Amino acid sequence: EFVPPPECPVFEPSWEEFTDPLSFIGRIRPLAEKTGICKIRPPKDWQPPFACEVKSFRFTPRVQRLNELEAMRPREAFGFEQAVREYTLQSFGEMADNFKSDYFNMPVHMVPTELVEKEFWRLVSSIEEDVIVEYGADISSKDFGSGFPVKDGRRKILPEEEEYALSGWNLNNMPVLEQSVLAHINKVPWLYVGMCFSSFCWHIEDHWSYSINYLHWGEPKTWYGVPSHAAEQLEEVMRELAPELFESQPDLLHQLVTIMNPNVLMEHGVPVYRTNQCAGEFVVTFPRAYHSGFNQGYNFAEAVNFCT
Ligand SMILES: Cn1cnc(-c2nccc3c(O)nc(OCCCC(F)(F)F)nc23)c1
Ligand SMILES: [Mn+2]
Repeated sequence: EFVPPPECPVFEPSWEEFTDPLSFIGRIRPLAEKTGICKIRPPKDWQPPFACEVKSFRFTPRVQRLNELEAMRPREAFGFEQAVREYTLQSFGEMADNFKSDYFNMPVHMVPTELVEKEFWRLVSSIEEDVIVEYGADISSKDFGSGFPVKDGRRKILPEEEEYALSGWNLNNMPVLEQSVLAHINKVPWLYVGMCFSSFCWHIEDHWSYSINYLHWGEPKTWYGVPSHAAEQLEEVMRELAPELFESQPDLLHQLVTIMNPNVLMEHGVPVYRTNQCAGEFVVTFPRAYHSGFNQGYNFAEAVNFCT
């Protein structure tokens, strides 16, 4: 059965260290760049309100077949495996909790994170059991607003929430403009509504950017990270073991299907670290740090690429 990778670093900044995100990330860099990902727990009294327009939040999540890659005599009428469904935040959550409690035969919060992790990787490699989930992924914060309060006049901000609209840890206030000569000659956060087993495969960011992720609420998001010094090692293991039909694809396309059990990387000498990102916690990914993960249950995350 699956062997959990070692835990990535977790930082608990004091109020003083919490003042400036770029300064803090710069200070922790000597350790965190050696693990690829790290977790940051804000001070206990730092609790931004959830600011999305919830009544109008409607979306059609994408369908994910956990074993699609291992499952490569074509099946009868392939391409029509699942019906299309639109949800609200509420109806997706009801669907998500029902799925998970039915799958594990227990209340959703009683399922151990280690068990969901073990079962996720078993299902990904299983050809006898076909599990299909849904992921509200890559929803633009322009659509229904950010999960953070924003002083753009589209939604009311209470006085005690203004500090969150102005916080440097509000993902809308991260620097996103890369320096270039072209910038003189001449992005917003994305939202992720997860359910149990919904997942993202191994990838790095465009321009090898940093990224930061905040889990607004819900069950944890489980991460795996590889430090940038092992990027070529991971890419070589992928080339050796990925399906030949996809081996020659450019990286931007190959990264759509680069699912790989962390133990396979670890067996080939790739350092891998893990974490469970819980509600109210940040995950930072460092430049060219490969990362992948899956959701433990119904949750809501916001992410953006930033530059230093
Ligand atoms: C484009 N992109 C760049 N980085 C990511 C990413 N970075 C950190 C965390 C992520 C998380 O939690 N979820 C997803 O969901 C993406 C959907 C994937 C599917 F459905 F196609 F398989 N992406 C995350 C996405
Ligand atoms: Mn990413």
